[PDB]
Amino acid sequence: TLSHLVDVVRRAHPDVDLEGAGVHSGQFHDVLIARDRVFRFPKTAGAAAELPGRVAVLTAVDAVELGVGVPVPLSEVRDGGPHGFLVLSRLHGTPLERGDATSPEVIDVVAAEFARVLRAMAGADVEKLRLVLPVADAGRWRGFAGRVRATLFPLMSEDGRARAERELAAAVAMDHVATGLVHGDLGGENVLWQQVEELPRLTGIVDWDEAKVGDPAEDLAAVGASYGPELVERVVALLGAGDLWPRIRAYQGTFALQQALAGAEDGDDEELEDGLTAYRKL
Repeated sequence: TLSHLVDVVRRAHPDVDLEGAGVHSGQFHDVLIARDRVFRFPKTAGAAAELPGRVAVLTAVDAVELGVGVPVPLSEVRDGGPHGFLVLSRLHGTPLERGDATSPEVIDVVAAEFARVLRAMAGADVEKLRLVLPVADAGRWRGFAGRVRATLFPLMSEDGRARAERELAAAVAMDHVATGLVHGDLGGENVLWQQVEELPRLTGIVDWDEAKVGDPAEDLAAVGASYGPELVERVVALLGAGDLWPRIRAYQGTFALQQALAGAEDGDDEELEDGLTAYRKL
């Protein structure tokens, strides 16, 4: 097929060199990663409704004015190829390694790069975002707990189950907050940085698949898990978000179960095993 998809790209985008071009497939989508450009090709008539969804999410997030790049639709969605395609900008930069992020001469700059984005996200017009983006569901953690018990509890030690029930409970116990833009997966791999005159600059954020109107504590939890307490304390201090700590820890206590449940539901055995290590001694 990919020579057809390449045929579609060469026909629509004659300039694009597919020699040494990234390729990421699936049951859902083929993606050609060119130099300046990404091409998403749905595989079924159903997955094609993703394309306007991706446009609408990226357009709404762009309209918030985060102060950092997000992928831009470079074309309209087109009905070329079997089920249509979308051309997005490619953002440049690299994830910050935890040791680079936390050096004493950069940790203040890194904290403020996270803070200025998170502040703009927390301050988004949620009345506008709610017409386009998903909204955090108040029942979300009760549902998640049901699935973790159905799917993962059998594979656990008794101690594993006791530990999981406490972590699931801290999440179910949170009152519902839907006051801001939430990226929803703001681990370090999704945040791109460049050295700008010898100091880190947060230049782009990618992978807006889980974006929603939600709780700003959820993205602080992810920053904390990727970079550790020294960085997230500085981000929280700068934002004046010290009231959020109990919610931040409740999100973080769910990250291994989130990983394990995803592993099971997605057939990724490494994620399932890695997620479950704290929940079985055997």
